[PDB]
Amino acid sequence: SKNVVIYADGVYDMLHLGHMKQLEQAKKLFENTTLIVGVTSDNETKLFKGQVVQTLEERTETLKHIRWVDEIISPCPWVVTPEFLEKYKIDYVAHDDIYAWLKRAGKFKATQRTEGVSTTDLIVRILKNYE
Amino acid sequence: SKNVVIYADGVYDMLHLGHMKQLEQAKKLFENTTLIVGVTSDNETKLFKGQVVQTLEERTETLKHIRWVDEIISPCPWVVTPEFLEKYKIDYVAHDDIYAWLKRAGKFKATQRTEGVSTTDLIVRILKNYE
Repeated sequence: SKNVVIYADGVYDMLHLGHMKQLEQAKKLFENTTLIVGVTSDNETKLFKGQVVQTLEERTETLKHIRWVDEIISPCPWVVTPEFLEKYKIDYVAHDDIYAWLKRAGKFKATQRTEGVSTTDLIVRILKNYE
Repeated sequence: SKNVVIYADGVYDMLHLGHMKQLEQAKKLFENTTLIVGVTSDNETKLFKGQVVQTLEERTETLKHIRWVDEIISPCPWVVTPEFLEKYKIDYVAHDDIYAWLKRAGKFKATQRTEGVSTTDLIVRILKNYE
């Protein structure tokens, strides 16, 4: 029906099939969507999450090539606020509590986390050929 | 103007920014294109190229998520033939000789190879934090 604005955020470090399937899921929550993807800054990722392998510019440039991604906010705020949802006219936030206010507003949509061949799975698979 | 059919083939093992930018380049050779991507079989890749880390199904499923990819032939033939170009109505083959017949026919379009953060670059970068 009318176009629905979906917001998903994350680090998207070392993007793999799992992230890709999660972005696809967010994109297909309704039949007509705009999927906005937020990419966290390097410093806030290091402060709150721990290490980050790829810079903001590399993580964002990679997400650009992904079919489901309609718009990117890079860097994105670390914490979603109601003012943020209003400013970008976001209808739903896709994630896989601190998010209780989103559920209270009907704006929380869960995606799944799926398995991908992560970078770690690739290395393990290559190395297993050597004991 | 009229829609132009572009064919690009490869292994697309451990897809990274470099492959992505090359697929983007192929897709944007003309203003209206259909980009067909051929994905080589596991056995022929092992025979002719050497090892392959990801299976055909994993390499193909990853390419599916890439914005520039309009169609995928998986597995694709290892050698492009004129009969293949006719059967799929391919106007141009994008690559980065054995391809002399393609240039003679005006069907050869070069893309670039660019740098991406390959899996090897990622590992090196992570490990450099330890001597």
